[PDB]
Amino acid sequence: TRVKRGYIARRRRKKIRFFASSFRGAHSRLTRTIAQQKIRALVSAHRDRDRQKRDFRRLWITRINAAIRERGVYYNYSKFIHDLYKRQLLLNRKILAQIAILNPNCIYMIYNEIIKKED
Amino acid sequence: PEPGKCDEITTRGYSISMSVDKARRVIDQIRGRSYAETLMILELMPYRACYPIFKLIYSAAANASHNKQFNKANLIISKAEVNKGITLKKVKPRARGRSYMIKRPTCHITIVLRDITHFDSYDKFLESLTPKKLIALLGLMSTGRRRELLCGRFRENHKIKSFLYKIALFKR
Amino acid sequence: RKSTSASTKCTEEWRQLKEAVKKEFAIPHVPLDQRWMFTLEEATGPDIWNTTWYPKSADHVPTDKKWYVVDATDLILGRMASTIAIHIRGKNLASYTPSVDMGAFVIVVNADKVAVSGKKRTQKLYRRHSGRPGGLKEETFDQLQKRIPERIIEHAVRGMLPKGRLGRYLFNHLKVYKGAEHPHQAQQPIDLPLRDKRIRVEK
Amino acid sequence: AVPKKRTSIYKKRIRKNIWKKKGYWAALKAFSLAKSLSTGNSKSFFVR
Amino acid sequence: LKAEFEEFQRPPNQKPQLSDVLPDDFQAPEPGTPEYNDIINQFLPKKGPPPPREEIFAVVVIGSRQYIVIPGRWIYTQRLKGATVNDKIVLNKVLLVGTKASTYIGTPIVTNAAVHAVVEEQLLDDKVIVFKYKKKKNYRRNIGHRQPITRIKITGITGYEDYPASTLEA
Amino acid sequence: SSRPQKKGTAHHMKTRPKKTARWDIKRGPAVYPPLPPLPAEWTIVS
Amino acid sequence: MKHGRKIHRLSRPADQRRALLRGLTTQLLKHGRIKTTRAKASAMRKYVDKMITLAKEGSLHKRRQALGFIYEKQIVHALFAEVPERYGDRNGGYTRIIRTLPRRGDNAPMAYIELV
RNA sequence: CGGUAGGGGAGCGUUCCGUGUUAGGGAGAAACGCGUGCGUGAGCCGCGUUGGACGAAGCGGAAGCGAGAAUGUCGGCUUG
RNA sequence: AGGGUGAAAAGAACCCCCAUCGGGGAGUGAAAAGAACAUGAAACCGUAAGCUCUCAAGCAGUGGGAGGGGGACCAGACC
Ligand SMILES: [Mg+2]
Ligand SMILES: [Mg+2]
Ligand SMILES: [Mg+2]
Ligand SMILES: [Mg+2]
Ligand SMILES: [Mg+2]
Ligand SMILES: [Mg+2]
Ligand SMILES: [Mg+2]
Ligand SMILES: [Mg+2]
Ligand SMILES: [Mg+2]
Ligand SMILES: [Mg+2]
Ligand SMILES: [Mg+2]
Ligand SMILES: [Mg+2]
Ligand SMILES: [Mg+2]
Ligand SMILES: [Mg+2]
Ligand SMILES: [Mg+2]
Ligand SMILES: [Mg+2]
Ligand SMILES: [Mg+2]
Ligand SMILES: [Mg+2]
Ligand SMILES: [Mg+2]
Ligand SMILES: [Mg+2]
Ligand SMILES: [Mg+2]
Ligand SMILES: [Mg+2]
Ligand SMILES: [Mg+2]
Ligand SMILES: [Mg+2]
Ligand SMILES: [Mg+2]
Ligand SMILES: [Mg+2]
Ligand SMILES: [Mg+2]
Ligand SMILES: [Mg+2]
Ligand SMILES: [Mg+2]
Ligand SMILES: [Mg+2]
Ligand SMILES: [Mg+2]
Ligand SMILES: [Mg+2]
Ligand SMILES: [Mg+2]
Ligand SMILES: [Mg+2]
Ligand SMILES: [Mg+2]
Ligand SMILES: [Mg+2]
Ligand SMILES: [Mg+2]
Ligand SMILES: [Mg+2]
Repeated sequence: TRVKRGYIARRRRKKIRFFASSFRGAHSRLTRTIAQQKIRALVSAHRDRDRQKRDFRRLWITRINAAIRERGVYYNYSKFIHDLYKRQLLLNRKILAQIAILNPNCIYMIYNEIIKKED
Repeated sequence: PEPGKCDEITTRGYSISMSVDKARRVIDQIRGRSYAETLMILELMPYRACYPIFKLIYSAAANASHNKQFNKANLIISKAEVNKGITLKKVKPRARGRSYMIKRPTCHITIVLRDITHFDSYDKFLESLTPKKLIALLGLMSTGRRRELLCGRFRENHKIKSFLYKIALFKR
Repeated sequence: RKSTSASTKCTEEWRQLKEAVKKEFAIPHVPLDQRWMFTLEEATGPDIWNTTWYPKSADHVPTDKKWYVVDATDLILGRMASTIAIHIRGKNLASYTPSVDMGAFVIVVNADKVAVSGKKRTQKLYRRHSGRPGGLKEETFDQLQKRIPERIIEHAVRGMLPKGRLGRYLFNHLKVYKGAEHPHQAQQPIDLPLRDKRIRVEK
Repeated sequence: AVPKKRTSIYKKRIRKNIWKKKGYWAALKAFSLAKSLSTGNSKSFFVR
Repeated sequence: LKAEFEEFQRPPNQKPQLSDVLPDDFQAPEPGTPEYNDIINQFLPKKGPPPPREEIFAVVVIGSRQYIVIPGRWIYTQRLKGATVNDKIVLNKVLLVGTKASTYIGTPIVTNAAVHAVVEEQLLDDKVIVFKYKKKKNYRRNIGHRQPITRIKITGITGYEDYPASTLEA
Repeated sequence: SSRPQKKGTAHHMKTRPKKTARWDIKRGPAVYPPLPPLPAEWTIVS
Repeated sequence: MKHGRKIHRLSRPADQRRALLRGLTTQLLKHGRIKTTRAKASAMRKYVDKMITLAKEGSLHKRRQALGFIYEKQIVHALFAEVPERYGDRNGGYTRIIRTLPRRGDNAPMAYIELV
């Protein structure tokens, strides 16, 4: 019983092509290229869902550093954090960075608590 | 319904013996031009393509006169395009037993002539109104007359389309 | 020629209508100065508390930014250039973002009095290369400082700025003058904070 | 010498547009010429 | 009927006139009149005033992440096991309670503080494609992952008052 | 010249970074006092 | 290069270009007006004027010089009759050049050179 | 609970046959185009201002049964 | 190597552009399906509308997303 491959090919291809919408040039046209390009896309995506978690911590830490350095001449990220811990506070770095931008007075308060107790 | 029904005459030449690139070179110049200017230009152009394109445009103007009743003075060439036709291949011998392929390209040309004056009533009247005045004026008439007024080229030329669907001035 | 025909009139009017309605329903901008956690309006908006804050267009606008002046006399080249780089970049603001310019402008004055340790005055070597072979050129720091002394500090700060689009666009924010006078008095420059100990040399 | 690669779509469209721009200057000459023969005052020119 | 009339008139008579669709009956309402302002209010509404909420926010720990919660708003979290739609939960890990008159800072937790929330939904997240790939080793594996998620609504932040506040008091 | 160079992994062995100083080796994570027992994450109120 | 080389080449070698010009001027003198390419016209001016200026003097010497340029005798004699009549007062400049629509076959710029 | 050579387990789909001259279908089938739908994936389910007469699901059977590589191969169309 | 207009040639009278071909109307037809005629994918060639590129270095994607636009009903979302 002869079986033409029929549409089973072009469905697969078409469903791949849908992925590759908005790729510049021949990455949006030729199927053969599009294939590869799809894989690489999915791949980088997976990679950077992991990079992401590293990167925002990067960021947050940086912002915190800047936000504190304003107060004392000698004060750091490091010093701060150490004090947050020997004072038993749980606030993580996302929260201190967001409170740094969005409620700066708050972070000043926190610092004043940490100092008072370290005094 | 649509502006395309009111303003437009479409004319297709089929299988003109110009190759699409050559012919495109001429068609790019006449896009958007008054039918008058386009006439005289196409009479004096150096290119070969200009002659068939000319016969074509003259024809389409005649069609807008005798069929749909338009004034020739007010015709512009609104949309013009060239698409590839049926390619005839021939084989010729080269040096040392090699051959080569000659293609004798044809094309289809489509000229769409568009009256300017048609709609001018609604056109200039709606220009006459400030943006608030118009929305106050459209507060009376039923869905029917709203659709009948605003069904000119107006909404496109001033780029209101998605704004008026947001003002709840319409149904789709 | 600006056509005052009813057509262009109409279009401009309409566009200010679109802009009006888009402005009314949009969430207001609240600048960051004693900006409390939320306004009753943002509260209806997207979630800006549980995502990382990224700056919007109203923030970084060039006209706002601080200006600073560095008197470079008896400063040490590198140590000062690091400070300068920090401020130009924006790394000292809580609002810092790598992808945006949050930084300041910095004005360096007295760029011929900048000081350098040890034998560098005669040793340090500024090279630049034509792009032809044999096309290498070299100056000692001192030849340079007598000829066009601004280039020394520009060349030391540009090293510490990011490279690439944002880098260059940043580099335009560094304004350097050889005399003790700058024609920026209108911008009201603040003085630059220097927290380094070793940055000030004494003879 | 041959073409190590195949020319990309967009670059080719730019080169051919350049070749199409000569049509623009030709259309200008043609227009000016038409407006000159359209007054019947030119003694340097002749048409039949 | 004015649609059928103006369309049969733009059908039969080609080149439509303004006098036929808009008759000379309608002058439009004067730009300063109440009958003008009802329409211009209908079609171009003024922005309504914002709904009232309490001025307060908390920082609460859920599924070992910390969220900033303001009351009246819904957030996404990890699935909470054994939570049903329309459930009133209370979040007891509360690190920080801000007010624009006060801020309470726990050591670690604000004692007696409670965040009352209601679980409005149980979802599955936007499907993430996990994709394992090694070049030339002829190995690729395509695997989707949908995380279960709980969507909850904060109602109120309560029982802080007794705890010691600090302030920036200049 | 009678001496060779360091190619590939050799070179890596030579050049990789190391803390030699006895004091930096023997360092370690800070010892923080334990936390008081924390409440229940989320409770169901009926 | 050419600096100051003033001659019209007409894209023919010397021999042919000479013969061409002889031909074209016998045509011009025979018919009084003709249609050619702008280049051929501009080139042909000089030799037209040579013949006219030649026939203004009329000597057996001059006439022999014209006979040895133009191809057909009859035209030469006609010249040495007509010219003292028609051109007597005109000091130089005996040709008009009125340019036209370009040729269809090659788009070669055309022109009408008239005996004025 | 990394994985090549490689071995084992569990599946999806294509055309055809049984049920079956089935359910359904000019009140629009196949196909074609779309999806804020559901799957670990192969895919499924839903939708159509296309299309114009066929043909599912279930429970089973059979193969000319799945392609991106063969300086494969045949047509079509580019580049230069 | 070159198959499939329609049930039926009813294969398009007449007018217009018009040297023919080719076309636009009218008329035939359930549909124009209009003779290079049935479904009509891809490459490839364009046309229009939305955003956007002329200090820029790059297997062209991806995580972050400034500014701008679009169709919504869970308007905090999607494109
Ligand atoms: Mg079969
Ligand atoms: Mg097969
Ligand atoms: Mg994208
Ligand atoms: Mg031979
Ligand atoms: Mg050959
Ligand atoms: Mg292998
Ligand atoms: Mg050696
Ligand atoms: Mg190394
Ligand atoms: Mg260590
Ligand atoms: Mg030649
Ligand atoms: Mg010879
Ligand atoms: Mg010879
Ligand atoms: Mg002379
Ligand atoms: Mg395994
Ligand atoms: Mg294996
Ligand atoms: Mg199936
Ligand atoms: Mg099937
Ligand atoms: Mg089947
Ligand atoms: Mg049946
Ligand atoms: Mg269907
Ligand atoms: Mg079938
Ligand atoms: Mg299916
Ligand atoms: Mg199935
Ligand atoms: Mg049928
Ligand atoms: Mg079955
Ligand atoms: Mg087989
Ligand atoms: Mg193939
Ligand atoms: Mg081939
Ligand atoms: Mg080509
Ligand atoms: Mg006909
Ligand atoms: Mg004839
Ligand atoms: Mg005919
Ligand atoms: Mg008809
Ligand atoms: Mg009928
Ligand atoms: Mg077909
Ligand atoms: Mg530059
Ligand atoms: Mg630029
Ligand atoms: Mg670039």
